Amino acid sequence: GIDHTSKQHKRSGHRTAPKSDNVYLKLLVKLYTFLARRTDAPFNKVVLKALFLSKINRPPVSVSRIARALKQEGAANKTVVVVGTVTDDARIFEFPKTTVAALRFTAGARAKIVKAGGECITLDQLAVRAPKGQNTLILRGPRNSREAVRHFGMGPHKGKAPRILSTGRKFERARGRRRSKGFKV
Amino acid sequence: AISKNLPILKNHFRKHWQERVKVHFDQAGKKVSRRNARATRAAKIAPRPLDLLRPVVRAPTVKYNRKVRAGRGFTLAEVKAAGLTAAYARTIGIAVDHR
Amino acid sequence: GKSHGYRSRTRYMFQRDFRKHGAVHLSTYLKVYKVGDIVDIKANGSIQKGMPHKFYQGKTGVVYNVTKSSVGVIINKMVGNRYLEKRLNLRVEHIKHSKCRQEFLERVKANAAKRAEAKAQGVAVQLKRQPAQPRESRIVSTEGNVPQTLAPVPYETFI
Amino acid sequence: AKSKNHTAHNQTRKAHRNGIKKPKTYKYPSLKGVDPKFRRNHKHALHGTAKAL
Amino acid sequence: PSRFTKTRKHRGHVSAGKGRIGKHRKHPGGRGMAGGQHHHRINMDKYHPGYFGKVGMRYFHKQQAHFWKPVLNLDKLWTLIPEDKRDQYLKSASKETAPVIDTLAAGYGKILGKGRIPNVPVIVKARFVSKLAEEKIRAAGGVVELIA
RNA sequence: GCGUUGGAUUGUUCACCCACUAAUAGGGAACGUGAGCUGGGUUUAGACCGUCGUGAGACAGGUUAGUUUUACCCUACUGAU
RNA sequence: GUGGCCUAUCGAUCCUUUAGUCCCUCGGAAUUUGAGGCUAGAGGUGCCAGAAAAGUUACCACAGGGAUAACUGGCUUGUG
RNA sequence: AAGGUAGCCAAAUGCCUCGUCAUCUAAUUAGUGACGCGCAUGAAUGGAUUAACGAGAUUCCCACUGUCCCUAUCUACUAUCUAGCGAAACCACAGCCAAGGGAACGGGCUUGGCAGAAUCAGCGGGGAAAGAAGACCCUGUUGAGCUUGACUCUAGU
RNA sequence: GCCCUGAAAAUGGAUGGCGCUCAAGCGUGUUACCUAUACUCUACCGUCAGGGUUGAUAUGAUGCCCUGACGAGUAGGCAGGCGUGGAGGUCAGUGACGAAGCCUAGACCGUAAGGUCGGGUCGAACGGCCUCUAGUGCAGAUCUUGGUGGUAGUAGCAAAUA
RNA sequence: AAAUAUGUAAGAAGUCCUUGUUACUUAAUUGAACGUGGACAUUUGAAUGAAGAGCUUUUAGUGGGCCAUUUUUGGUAAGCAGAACUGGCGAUGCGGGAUGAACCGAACGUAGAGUUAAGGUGCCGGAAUACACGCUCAUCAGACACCACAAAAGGUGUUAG
RNA sequence: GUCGAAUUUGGGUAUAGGGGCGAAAGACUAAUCGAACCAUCUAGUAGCUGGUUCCUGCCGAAGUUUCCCUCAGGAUAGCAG
RNA sequence: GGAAUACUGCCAGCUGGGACUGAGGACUGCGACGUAAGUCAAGGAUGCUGGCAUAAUGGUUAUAUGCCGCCCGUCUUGAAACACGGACCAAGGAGUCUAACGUCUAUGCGAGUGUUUGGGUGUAAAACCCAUACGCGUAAUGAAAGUGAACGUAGGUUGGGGCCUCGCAAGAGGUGCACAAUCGACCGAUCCUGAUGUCUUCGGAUGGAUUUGAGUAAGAGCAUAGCUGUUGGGACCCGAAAG
RNA sequence: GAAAUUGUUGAAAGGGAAGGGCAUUUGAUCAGACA
Ligand SMILES: [Cl-]
Ligand SMILES: [Cl-]
Ligand SMILES: [Cl-]
Ligand SMILES: [Cl-]
Ligand SMILES: [Cl-]
Ligand SMILES: [Cl-]
Ligand SMILES: [Cl-]
Ligand SMILES: [Cl-]
Ligand SMILES: [Mg+2]
Ligand SMILES: [Mg+2]
Ligand SMILES: [Mg+2]
Ligand SMILES: [Mg+2]
Ligand SMILES: [Mg+2]
Ligand SMILES: [Mg+2]
Ligand SMILES: [Mg+2]
Ligand SMILES: [Mg+2]
Ligand SMILES: [Mg+2]
Ligand SMILES: [Mg+2]
Ligand SMILES: [Mg+2]
Ligand SMILES: [Mg+2]
Ligand SMILES: [Mg+2]
Ligand SMILES: [Mg+2]
Ligand SMILES: [Mg+2]
Ligand SMILES: [Mg+2]
Ligand SMILES: [Mg+2]
Ligand SMILES: [Mg+2]
Ligand SMILES: [Mg+2]
Ligand SMILES: [Mg+2]
Ligand SMILES: [Mg+2]
Ligand SMILES: [Mg+2]
Ligand SMILES: [Mg+2]
Ligand SMILES: [Mg+2]
Ligand SMILES: [Mg+2]
Ligand SMILES: [Mg+2]
Ligand SMILES: [Mg+2]
Ligand SMILES: [Mg+2]
Ligand SMILES: [Mg+2]
Ligand SMILES: [Mg+2]
Ligand SMILES: [Mg+2]
Ligand SMILES: [Mg+2]
Ligand SMILES: [Mg+2]
Ligand SMILES: [Mg+2]
Ligand SMILES: [Mg+2]
Ligand SMILES: [Mg+2]
Ligand SMILES: [Mg+2]
Ligand SMILES: [Mg+2]
Ligand SMILES: [Mg+2]
Ligand SMILES: [Mg+2]
Ligand SMILES: [Mg+2]
Ligand SMILES: [Mg+2]
Ligand SMILES: [Mg+2]
Ligand SMILES: [Mg+2]
Ligand SMILES: [Mg+2]
Ligand SMILES: [Mg+2]
Ligand SMILES: [Mg+2]
Ligand SMILES: [Mg+2]
Ligand SMILES: [Mg+2]
Ligand SMILES: [Mg+2]
Ligand SMILES: [Mg+2]
Ligand SMILES: [Mg+2]
Ligand SMILES: [Mg+2]
Ligand SMILES: [Mg+2]
Ligand SMILES: [Mg+2]
Ligand SMILES: [Mg+2]
Ligand SMILES: [Mg+2]
Repeated sequence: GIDHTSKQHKRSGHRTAPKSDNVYLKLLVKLYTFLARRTDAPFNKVVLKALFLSKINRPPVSVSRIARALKQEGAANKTVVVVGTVTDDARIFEFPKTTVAALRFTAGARAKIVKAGGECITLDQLAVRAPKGQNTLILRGPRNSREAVRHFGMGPHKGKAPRILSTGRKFERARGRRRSKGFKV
Repeated sequence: AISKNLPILKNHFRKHWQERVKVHFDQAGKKVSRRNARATRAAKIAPRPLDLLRPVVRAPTVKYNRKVRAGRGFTLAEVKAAGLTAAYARTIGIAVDHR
Repeated sequence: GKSHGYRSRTRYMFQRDFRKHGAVHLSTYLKVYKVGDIVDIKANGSIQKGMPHKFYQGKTGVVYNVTKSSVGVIINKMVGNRYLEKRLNLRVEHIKHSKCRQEFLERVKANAAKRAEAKAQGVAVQLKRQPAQPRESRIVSTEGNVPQTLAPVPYETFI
Repeated sequence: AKSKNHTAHNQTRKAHRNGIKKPKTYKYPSLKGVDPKFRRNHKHALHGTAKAL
Repeated sequence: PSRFTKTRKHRGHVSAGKGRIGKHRKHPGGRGMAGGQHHHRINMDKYHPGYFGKVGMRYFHKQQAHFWKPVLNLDKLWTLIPEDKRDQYLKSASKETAPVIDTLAAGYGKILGKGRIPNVPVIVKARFVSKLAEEKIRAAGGVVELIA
């Protein structure tokens, strides 16, 4: 007998492979598995793990977010790397001439980058140009702006959004939400 | 029957709803019969265009008043200004609305 | 039925000490408390205002707010399987400065002095405390201290 | 029929499965409950030093 | 599909996952929203504050078409111009050649000012406008025309 | 080891008397023993009285009338091949 | 000094009513009554997190319970 | 409001109670006749008394008798055996005991006693035998019959 | 201290039984010896964790390989698999020279759900693999319908004169 | 006025020096709070350990318990009723206590070898009818924790004091 | 027990389910009566009893808190995946 | 006065007998012995020999012997129970479908998204093509009339993966997305302050407040599918006394 | 033309049930390699 201080036969809890069956996505995983093993470059390990993420863990990154990151000191000529989808943003009226590597580009995003003089490349093209992630900049989208997050942690004095179907005067604004009706939260 | 953090539901199924369930299995069948009806009507009616001429009217309400659509029929004054009578217009393929 | 009032079971906890009743000495009101000070809670039974609940008797916390005659103390309370932070508004008569860390500041000052004096001369400053160590070898002399033999005593009543 | 009234048996063992966790400490703690007059002036002190820097 | 459900896994396990003690009975606790104030109060006071009671004043025969007024922000104002013409107007910022934008024709009621527009004169026609939205349009050299 | 009874009254266990007798000792065995009996009592439905209750009805109060089923199986036992 | 030296002395939704703001609505357009909203109290639930509620069954019924009484048996032996 | 009159009684109505006295017997918690501060008798919610009648409820006497002392014998039909005919209840597996422990009373478990094919007629100790999802009791936010200035109504008037 | 008196219950009876008296009893001390799914070492299975390896010309990078640790389980959760009716694709699959079914203390594979083969009986259809779909797996519910036992050649087949 | 339990502290979010902001505060640039700039590295502030730490969503079953040592209330007492801490049974086999849900030992993939635990070694029954010093003779001896019982009071039985 | 009558009885006929009929027992109304039988509403509801169908692998509980006409049930927090 | 021996301990001292095991499969390592070549017990067994080649070993099955083994299912703190169902066998026999939803995952497109109400077309309930609307999302907040989201590199501070500069390295410096804590700014509500001007009661500029919101602050959603969970439905299957 | 259940024939065991687990004896029966 052994006095165990922790649970036995416990899985790591991290994804070691993508859950999807996309054949082309598996090829990229195979490419960066080889690179992460034989380069000791921190960039390759980050990209490989990002390929395993689910859809909600890879929020879209707009071109306006890309332009803002290029305005950082000394980042004007760096290659923007997004493991996910790059979307278009019409709220911005000026775009730089950078190089962007991403899994997917929307029609508007690709046209806007090319019209400004830049180029859109895939992740395998990035590996040929920068096998060790030279002069790269990794951008991630916002996870907590998702609609589902605002309902998490509901309770008294928490200031979270209730799970409701119809919003209006007669829908959960009575007793429990104002002092004139019993009490307020 | 209230548990966990879930939205309040309002499903109205406390009557004999299973006695009044209508599944549109014949959606494809009715489309064929409608096309057959239009084909038979056109061959039978006349070489006329199978539908009457409609006017252009302003949609009511502040939400839709920015668009024009097809109305019921031409007014008596509109028909008179075109140079023909309402009785003759109805027999020539022009919809006439008197109200 | 059961009784669970605010000051229940505090018959002896809130009593004054023996021959220590009456007014509070003025040094209690002259001490200065600032945000970040570590204080301990001990309710005074003669001051009914700003009195802590019996749970916080003997607890130690950190001051976060200073008011006219009171201070605000942060207390971590174990509720269920977690700790929750509690904020108390207590008058100065019920608190005092904690000596659990005033001595620690002295060691901090002493470490710097020994660190600086060794900075120019000796390596391995050795500014870490150690627990009690086993005794070293020694020689015991019998000069004027010849051992005296002892034996167990017989049983007696002497009642 | 009667039944048991109260017991704390097995409760500590349940609490030690995942619990007995010290609170996480943050610098810049919440200013809730601090004197409003102090906060009113502390706001103006921060505004002035931001302009200087 | 039925072949991937846990019912197929529960075959041969007596209770089918419902437990031996509690069992799977018909309606323990009532049906629907029963007991919302007596034995389901805790689950209603949390997760659903404000459920019980009435607040406002009634409105007999409400027509939602009276309140139709979609909002448009200034940061989205230039999207109403077709893309093939945006470039020429942006680079030809001048008077006497200001593009005209009919916001009502695009299905919006009121103009709100949130973002920043280019410093280009634009003629904006709308039914309603906020005070801030008009100021930013005039600051760029444009004008606001009220329509109905 | 060997015996420890016959009766009057009571459904009674209990109790109390009469009489004989060497003696009329106390108890257990699912408060032994109902497919062994009996059914007087208690404890279904009918009915009467007293007290109680506005009433329907109540009463460890009294009174009267009220279906006691099956062994051919196994074992045990008694006899028999 | 924001009631009683401290530790008890008390009450939701709906409805009614009062005070305040004299503000918002009655949706074809107005004025005046009336009604409806906004903020703060009172009228009470003592089974006190708050259904509006008399008996009887020896004519009885159903779902159950050895989670629970009327026999043995077991633990105990005050009492005998 | 009036305080039980005439009568009657340990009565089918008296708790205490096997009340007290007398009678009946060798012996009587029974019966009868008396007595009455009657727990809680009583006058058409009828009181008291009554000849005749009663498959009504009780006590005693005579006759009579196997009710009993105390059992014995006889007849018919069964049971029994054979030919023919031929079911049912019930059945987890089954069927020898003593003690132990055990859900506090074992056919099985533990330790001992023991233990020899196949069987027939009897027998009622056991199989906590069979016959019915206890009619008693309690529980359920399950009923029904009946009653009442319970709550809410209603035909009629 | 040991022993004895004090010390009476019901079927026959239990230091577990036999039996044991300088014990095979009681108190105490010293060694040898017996044996658990526990401990130590080794093999094998699985699980988890940390790693190696894409180079063409030989097949699985969900592949192959190296290292270490671990393994009880009701209610319950999750994962990988087995089997059945029907459907799309494929094996130009099997078959009157015998398909399916059934019987078989005959053989083989898998930890198992199961799969495969031989022999007998039989007579017209049926299977492997990749996917789709469900009225898809029984020992019980005083379960439903149908069939069949022990009881058992047993109870019994004796009113109404023959 | 203990013992056992119990709060806090043992550094980089730290210490030291100089001086910037404010409508707060002071008779007063006095103080308070937050900062700019400079110095001090991991024997950087006790011990041991650390199958890595932190964090989030969602849902199952359960919401009749019971037993043992110690503390403890009611009751004559109970295999009775009710609490406290911990360990157990329930959910758990295996060796031992003849037998037993809870006691003792020890927790479990399939095998081989070795050594042990608690308990035992006359026979049933694997293992010394081993060794050593004493005690005991019962006409109802005695024989191993939980545990399946015995007391007050007595004996010129025998032993030691 | 009764046996010349308040007698026994055939046939015809009348009364139908909250109704009938009753020299009155809650009796009888087709083996059914303290509210008949038949079909439908109806697969009526049940916090209560019973049952709930293949294998292996890994992890692994709770009978406790607060509220409830809550005490054989739920909500809630905890424990678990 | 001089030894021996007992007891306890140490040896990188030597040596005999017995049992169980042989995992791996070119080489690579660390050592030992030798001047050297090489050898070796050094990162897991080889060498030599005999009998038999078939029921001999072994498998299966029946039986015997030693030890062990109580009847399953169920409710329960506790079942072999003197607790309940089960005489036997075959076939049938119980978490399903639907409307609306939560979390998670896969897919398409993305500030958008949804062809299938309908129309066109057809090898005809299939496949293919399509206009206008509509739904949800892109703005919130008030009971309402209403109003409506940049002082600033879309703010400051602290911690941050990755990248950049230097360095052999360690480190130092720069930039720092996501995310966590905190201080501000912006929009609506509430309570105040009430400018220039006036249908003299209208208008609400400016500046605040231990107040309040399911907000803003370089968008993330829409559609389809799947497991699990929720509610209404006969609702996992069978069962009342009643009305 | 399955099972419950039954007849005949053959084999085997049986002192108050039968059935089961680990191991081997005995009887019966059977596959694999002869490189
Ligand atoms: Cl407990
Ligand atoms: Cl599963
Ligand atoms: Cl009454
Ligand atoms: Cl005989
Ligand atoms: Cl298999
Ligand atoms: Cl009728
Ligand atoms: Cl044997
Ligand atoms: Cl408003
Ligand atoms: Mg299970
Ligand atoms: Mg069940
Ligand atoms: Mg339940
Ligand atoms: Mg008896
Ligand atoms: Mg009888
Ligand atoms: Mg009997
Ligand atoms: Mg009788
Ligand atoms: Mg009676
Ligand atoms: Mg006073
Ligand atoms: Mg006071
Ligand atoms: Mg109107
Ligand atoms: Mg209450
Ligand atoms: Mg009981
Ligand atoms: Mg006594
Ligand atoms: Mg008399
Ligand atoms: Mg009298
Ligand atoms: Mg009178
Ligand atoms: Mg016996
Ligand atoms: Mg039995
Ligand atoms: Mg035996
Ligand atoms: Mg019953
Ligand atoms: Mg019944
Ligand atoms: Mg209840
Ligand atoms: Mg009723
Ligand atoms: Mg001894
Ligand atoms: Mg396991
Ligand atoms: Mg064939
Ligand atoms: Mg066979
Ligand atoms: Mg044929
Ligand atoms: Mg089925
Ligand atoms: Mg079956
Ligand atoms: Mg079953
Ligand atoms: Mg049956
Ligand atoms: Mg016969
Ligand atoms: Mg007969
Ligand atoms: Mg005859
Ligand atoms: Mg329960
Ligand atoms: Mg249980
Ligand atoms: Mg014992
Ligand atoms: Mg031996
Ligand atoms: Mg007659
Ligand atoms: Mg009656
Ligand atoms: Mg059903
Ligand atoms: Mg485990
Ligand atoms: Mg209530
Ligand atoms: Mg139950
Ligand atoms: Mg052999
Ligand atoms: Mg045995
Ligand atoms: Mg019980
Ligand atoms: Mg059982
Ligand atoms: Mg039952
Ligand atoms: Mg039965
Ligand atoms: Mg079947
Ligand atoms: Mg039914
Ligand atoms: Mg009703
Ligand atoms: Mg045939
Ligand atoms: Mg057969």
